[PDB]
Amino acid sequence: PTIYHLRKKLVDSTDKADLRLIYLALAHMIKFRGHFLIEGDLNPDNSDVDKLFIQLVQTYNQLFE
DNA sequence: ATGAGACGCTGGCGATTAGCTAATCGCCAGCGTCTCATCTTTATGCGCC
Repeated sequence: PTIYHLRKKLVDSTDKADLRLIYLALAHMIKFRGHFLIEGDLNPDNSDVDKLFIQLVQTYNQLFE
């Protein structure tokens, strides 16, 4: 129904899909790339505020007694 | 040694037939961001030919 279904499908599955669909996904990504405001790369960690915030509190507690 | 010259309802209707700018007012107008640097310039504050 959307392009993101094909996106998620091609991202997860490692099966040989049609070349036109692969082209559509890649060209759609290029046509709407995103901002370059954040330097480096954000590898998908916990992806939740809770876990990383707990880690933050852990670092703050071990840093300052 | 005879046989030409002298020429109409229109105007006033209807009724087709055909064709055209203009005056009044309302609507409604591509726009969204960020980064980066870059220079200026201003308010105040300090010096005598």
